[PDB]
Amino acid sequence: SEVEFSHEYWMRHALALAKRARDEREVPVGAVLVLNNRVIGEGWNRGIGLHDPTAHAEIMALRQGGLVMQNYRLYDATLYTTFEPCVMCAGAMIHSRIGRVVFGVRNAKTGAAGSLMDVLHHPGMNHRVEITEGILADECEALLCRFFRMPRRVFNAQKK
Amino acid sequence: VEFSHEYWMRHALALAKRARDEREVPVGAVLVLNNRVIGEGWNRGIGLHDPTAHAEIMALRQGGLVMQNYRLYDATLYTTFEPCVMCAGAMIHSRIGRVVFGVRNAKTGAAGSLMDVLHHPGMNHRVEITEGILADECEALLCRFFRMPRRVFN
DNA sequence: GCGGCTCGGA
DNA sequence: GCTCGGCTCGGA
Ligand SMILES: [Zn+2]
Ligand SMILES: [Zn+2]
Repeated sequence: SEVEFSHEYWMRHALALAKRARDEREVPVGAVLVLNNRVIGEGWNRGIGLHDPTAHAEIMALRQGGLVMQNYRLYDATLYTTFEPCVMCAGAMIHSRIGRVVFGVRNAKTGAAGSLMDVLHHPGMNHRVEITEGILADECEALLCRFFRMPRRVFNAQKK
Repeated sequence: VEFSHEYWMRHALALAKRARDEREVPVGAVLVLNNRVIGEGWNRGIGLHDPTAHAEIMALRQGGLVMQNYRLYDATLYTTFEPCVMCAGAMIHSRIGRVVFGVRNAKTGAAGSLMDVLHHPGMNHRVEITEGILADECEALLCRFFRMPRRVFN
C-alpha cells in the first residue's frame, strides 16, 4: 500500500532512474534527493560514459540539489538510493549535511552505511545522517543481480 | 619516479591560492600520472554550489576526462590538506596509486587522523599515503582562512 | 589571539 | 546459476 510521497513512492522514481543507468550499461543505481516532499535532485550512475570516477547516483543527485538550492549545504534533505552508499557518497552526504538516507538493498562487501562500516554514524564527524534501509529491496536487488550476473538467492544470503 | 614530492606540492600550493582568491578553503590538488600533470583542482564548493567540489575531486574529475577513463591507475594525487572521507573514497574508486598531502586534518581526517579509509580492511583497493610535504606552507594557508594561530593547528 | 577554533550549522 | 568468470564489473 504505497501512498504518494512515501519512501516507496520516491524509491520507485529512484528505481526508474536506475533503469536509465542499466540502459547506459552502467551499474543500475538510481538516486532521488527530496526536500519537503519535493524532488530537488535526480541521478544515476554515469561514471563509465562521463569518465567520472565520482559519477555515482548519489553524487549526481547531490550536485544537482546544490545547483537547484544554490547552496552546497542541503540541510534537512532526504536522499533515496537503490544501493547502499559507498564511502565516497556517504562522505559527500555528510558534507551536504542532508537529514536522512534511504537505501534499498545492501552492499554486504563494501557498504559504508552499516555493512563494511558506518561512516555516517562515526564518532567525531561534524554531522550525523540518519539511515533507513530495505525499502523495495527485492526490486533494487533484482536490477543489480542481473547486472552482476548473479542469482538473487546469493546476494546478501547471510541476511536471508 | 622523476620529480620530487616538493616539486609537485609547490604546484598544488599555487592552486590552493586560487581557491583562497575565490574566498574558499585554500586547498589545492594536482594529479600526476607518469610524471605528467593530468589533473588540477582547488576548492570551489561555495562558488559552484557543489558539495563535492573539493580540490581532490576536481583534480580527479579532470584526470578522468584527460585519460578518457573513470579508472586512473598508478596515479599520484598531491593535495595540501589531508583528504576527507568523501575525497578518500573517491581515490578508492579512481584506483589511484598514492596520495601525498602536506598538513593533516587532525579533527576529521580520513587518511590517518580520524580514520584510515584508504587502508581499511575489506576495501577492494589500498592507496598508499605520504604526508608532511611542505606542511608549513599548507598549514599557513588554512590557519589564515580559519582565523587560527599557527601554533594551534595540529 | 570577530567567534571559537581543522567555516560561521567550521 | 535451462552453466561466460566469479561472484557486491571483468583491475566487480
Ligand atoms: Zn557511491
Ligand atoms: Zn575532500
